[PDB]
Amino acid sequence: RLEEALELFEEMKEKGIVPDVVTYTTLISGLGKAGRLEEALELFEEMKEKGIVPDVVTYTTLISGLGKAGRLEEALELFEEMKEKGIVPDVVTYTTLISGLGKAGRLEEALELFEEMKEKGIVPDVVTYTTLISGLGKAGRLEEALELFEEMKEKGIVPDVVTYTTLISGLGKAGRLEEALELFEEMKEKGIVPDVVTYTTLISGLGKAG
Repeated sequence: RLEEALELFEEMKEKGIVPDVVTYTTLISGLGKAGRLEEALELFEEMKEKGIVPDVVTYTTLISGLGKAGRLEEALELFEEMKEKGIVPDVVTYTTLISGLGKAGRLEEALELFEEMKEKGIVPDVVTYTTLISGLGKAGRLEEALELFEEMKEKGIVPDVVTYTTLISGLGKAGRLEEALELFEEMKEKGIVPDVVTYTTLISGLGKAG
C-alpha cells in the first residue's frame, strides 16, 4: 500500500500542507522495508533540506540499505552524522557496518566498531562473531580468531559451520593437527555438517604425519 501512501503524501504536499516528521519517518521506513532504497534516500535528503530532524529509525533503515547495497562509505557518513547529532545506534546498525567492513577486508575498523559497541553495552550477534572470525581467519590472524572463538564460546553464542571450517583450516595450515581434530569432533558434537575443505585439510594433515 506504499503507492497509495506516497500518492496521498504528494497530494498532501500539493495542497500546501507541511507534513509531520512522523510522515517522513513512516514513508522512509516503509520504502526501506520494501527494498526501495533510492526513493528513501530522496525522501531523506528532502527531509534534511526542510530543516526537519530525522529519527533513529530512519538512520538505521538507510544504513542497513546502504550496507546491503555495498556502499559502505556512505553508510559510514550516515553513521558518523548519526553519532554527532546525538542519536544512539542499536545492534542492527553495528551488525550491518561490521558485516560490510569484514567483507571489504577493512578488518581493524570493524574491530574498532566491535570494541566501541562492546563499550556502550551492545550485545553482538552470532553474525557479528562469525563475520569477525571469518575475516580475521582470511587475513592470516589465527590467534585473534582463536581468542574471539573462546570469547564467543564463553558468552554462550553457538558458532556455525563457517567458523569451524575457518578455524580448522587455519590450524591445519599451522600444523596443529591434534587441535584441529578436537575441533572436528567438537563440531561433530553439535551436528554441523563439515565442508569438503575441512575434510581435505584433515586428510592432508594426517597424510603428512603417517
